[PDB]
Amino acid sequence: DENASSEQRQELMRSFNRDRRIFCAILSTHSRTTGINLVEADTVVFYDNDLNPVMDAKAQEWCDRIGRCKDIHIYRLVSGNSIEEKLLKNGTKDLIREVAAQGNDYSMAFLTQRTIQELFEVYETIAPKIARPFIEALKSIEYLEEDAQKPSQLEELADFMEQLTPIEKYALNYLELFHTSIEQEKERNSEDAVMTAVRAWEFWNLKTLQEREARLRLEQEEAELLTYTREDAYSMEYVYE
Amino acid sequence: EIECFWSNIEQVVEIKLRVELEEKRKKALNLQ
Amino acid sequence: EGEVTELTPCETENPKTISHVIIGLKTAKGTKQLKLDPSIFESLQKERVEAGDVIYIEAN
Amino acid sequence: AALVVDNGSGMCKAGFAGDDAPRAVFPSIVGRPRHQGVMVGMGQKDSYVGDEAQSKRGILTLKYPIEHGIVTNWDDMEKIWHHTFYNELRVAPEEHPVLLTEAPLNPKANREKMTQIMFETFNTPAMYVAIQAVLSLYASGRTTGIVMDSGDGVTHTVPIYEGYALPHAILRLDLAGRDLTDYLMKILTERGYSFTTTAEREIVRDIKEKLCYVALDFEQEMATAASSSSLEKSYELPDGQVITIGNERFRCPEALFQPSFLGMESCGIHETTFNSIMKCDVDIRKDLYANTVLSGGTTMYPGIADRMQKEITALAPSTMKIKIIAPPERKYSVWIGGSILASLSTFQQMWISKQEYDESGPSIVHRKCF
Amino acid sequence: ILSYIGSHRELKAKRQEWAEPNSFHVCITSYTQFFRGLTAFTRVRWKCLVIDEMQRVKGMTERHWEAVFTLQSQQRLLLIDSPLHNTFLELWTMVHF
Amino acid sequence: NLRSLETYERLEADKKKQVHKKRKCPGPIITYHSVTVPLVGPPARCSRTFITFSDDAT
Repeated sequence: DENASSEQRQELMRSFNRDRRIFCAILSTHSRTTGINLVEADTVVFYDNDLNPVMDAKAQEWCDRIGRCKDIHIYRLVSGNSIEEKLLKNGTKDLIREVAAQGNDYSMAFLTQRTIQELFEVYETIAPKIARPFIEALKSIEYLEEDAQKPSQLEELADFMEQLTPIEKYALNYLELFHTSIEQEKERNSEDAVMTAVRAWEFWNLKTLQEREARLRLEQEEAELLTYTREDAYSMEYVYE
Repeated sequence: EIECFWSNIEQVVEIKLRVELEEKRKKALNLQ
Repeated sequence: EGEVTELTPCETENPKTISHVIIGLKTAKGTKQLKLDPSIFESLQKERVEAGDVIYIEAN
Repeated sequence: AALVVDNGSGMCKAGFAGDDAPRAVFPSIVGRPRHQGVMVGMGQKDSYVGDEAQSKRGILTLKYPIEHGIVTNWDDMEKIWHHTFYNELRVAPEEHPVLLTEAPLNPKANREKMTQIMFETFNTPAMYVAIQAVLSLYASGRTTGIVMDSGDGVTHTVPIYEGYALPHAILRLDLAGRDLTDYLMKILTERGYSFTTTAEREIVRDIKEKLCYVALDFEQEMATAASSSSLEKSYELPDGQVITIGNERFRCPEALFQPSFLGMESCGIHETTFNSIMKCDVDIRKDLYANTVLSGGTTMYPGIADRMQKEITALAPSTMKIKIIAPPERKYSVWIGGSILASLSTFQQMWISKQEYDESGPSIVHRKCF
Repeated sequence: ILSYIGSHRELKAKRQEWAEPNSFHVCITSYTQFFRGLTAFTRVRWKCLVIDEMQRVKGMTERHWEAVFTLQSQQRLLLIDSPLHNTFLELWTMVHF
Repeated sequence: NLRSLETYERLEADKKKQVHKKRKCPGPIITYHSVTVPLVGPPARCSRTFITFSDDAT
């Protein structure tokens, strides 16, 4: 949103581009998108249309900037049988042109009954100077709704770097010098080795269990019993019924 | 445990490089 | 079911790793060794089974 | 803080765990007066150690207690340890644990003798023994690979898997900085510069350390030196005489790759490394080729890493990724690795306590150190 | 690539590397730093001069154009994204460029 | 330059190696593991369990 600082905006966009798992990024059209250069997304959905022509133009230009590297599909959601269909058809350009013809004071302008009927009967580029009072009207309305509701990072790292032990500082210098060794991890396609090792182990286990069964057979070939208790020999009489 | 130590130091190096890159980008933007 | 005579785990290399838990059970008829699944080690320590303890193990 | 002592054949490095460099580095030498009778009467010490012995080399007989990485004189080694603790570190060994380094294939009897000396003579509270090559690997942030360690008296190639050295694949080469210094002395005598004294031997060592380098192509470098004098460099002797050194700059270190220069039938360091890797399991050879770390003072020659890379690429299969790692501070890799190991919180439970030694004897070192 | 960005001390250090043959192949600098260091750029024999989005640089005076014309370069390239206004001054300046 | 450029473009390798780590925090660990293994005398397969202990003490 616009309340996220520029550094936060860059951090969040870099995180979105880096983490391929994030499925959607939701952005405010009023956020200064002009600070986001690269977007690794191929689909843009406009939930609602901005009434400010300058902001709509900025959003369109931004969507065009992303499309320089890949084909993009842009979807505009519009509520049928609502004012949104008319605002999609003609935007605010005709309204601003009509009000500008009556003068520079938008607070005292009156709209023609035909325009009102065309907008509300539900079933050439405008320069920013001409749109400014309209934008100030929009701002005024938004603020009225709001009234209805109503040490540098480098110095921090320097303090942190000063708390590191000498061996940690050496490790820092070593990793900085070996900039070509950021791939120190032995990442390899372990799956193939696992696929072969599983079969080799299954065979080893089959062999070991066969040898165990053979040893048990040898142990059973040996005599099982050679002695019996004194009670069975003399203290009891064997009977059959 | 050694790999864990070196991974932590690698993350610290990443953070330092990121802050220095952001400082350089801010200097490049301010000079205009 | 039977009196436990041994609870030796079977160490192995993973393709300390155990692949089986051998339990020896003794009854008045005889003795049998079972190549039980290694996961039974949790239940053995939960039940505090020791050598010389009579136990029973359901097949399912 | 635990003490880390690197027992090197040529130099001993000692310091406190957690530091980035050893605090004391001095030659591992003990000197005794040549003529006892005259000089004992004047209160002179019976023996000198380290830098004091080296400064009095004109009147002392110098002996190395460690030969080719193996301790041969236990009395002199004990004297070196005493000198280190009381003169170099100026600490009471009874109050600080001490970590000691050992050469590959160190005899069990030597480890037991070291443990006995550390517990009975210095009354150390705890001790640990670590393999020099293993510490060298630790100093580079790696745990699986092969370390080619070439010190002052011996060169070893040690393949290591997840921190464990593979004894069956360890190879030993009795060629190091001292043999190279003697070879440089011989070839300088062949050019006309005569060095016969121990002081002149140390001058030749300084010349070797300051002017020698490893040529990428030995034949091309020899042709360039025979066709142009652009490779000749001048060295000012302590007496002011300036000597000119030509092809000797790269012919001397070439003996490491071609031991035939000294009449030795052994394989070079690159061939030794290749043979050591070939003795390991096929599944780990890929990790060994990508994690070949150079360590030791004899590996400080400029260009040695490139030559090693070229030779291994020519010897290894074309499908294998070859990467030679040569840390800038590789001469202290052993001590740095020991300092890292002794600084870990989990390692504090791996120290051999005096109680454990009293209960199990010196054999506990074999069941606690790897 | 030579990014000609920095303080006067860093720019002096970068200029100290100009004397080495083959030190850099392409030099990138800003318009402000380009005009501020015009004396330094005239001492180098540039193979190709590229000017990008110059139409967006506010304050391009006739003296800036004279400064651009005084550079000895073998080839000059101008990159524009908008059509020229075809004014006499603009066309005369384009001819001189 | 590629290593320099990777300061911006190395979004893939570094993130993959930092996230998909094959190890965890120090201390004793008991790993229950169960994989498909092929039967011996889709293919015929059976399930097998391994239990791994970090240290001899546990």
